[PDB]
Amino acid sequence: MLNYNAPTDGQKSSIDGANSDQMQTFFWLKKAIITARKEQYFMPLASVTNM
Amino acid sequence: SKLPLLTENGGRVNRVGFTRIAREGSIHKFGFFYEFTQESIDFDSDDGLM
Repeated sequence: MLNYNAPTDGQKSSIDGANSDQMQTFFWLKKAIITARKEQYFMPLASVTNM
Repeated sequence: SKLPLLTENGGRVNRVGFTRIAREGSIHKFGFFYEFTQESIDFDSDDGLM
């Protein structure tokens, strides 16, 4: 039986030999996870005197 | 020494026979196969594998 097996775990598919592997073992979700800028509470409290 | 010489009186001389041969041949059965799962097709990188 030709089995997909589990290439990501080192279990090659039946179709792949010693010198072959799956070209695409995963799908890339191109939208990355990012964190927002930390809030500021004291900067708005500061008055400005020109130097 | 084996020519079919015939004398003036004929007779039972120079009789011959014939032969035939039979040839024959037969046929034979062949075949092979392979198996596969659905995952081996759907999750494989190459869509032209089959």
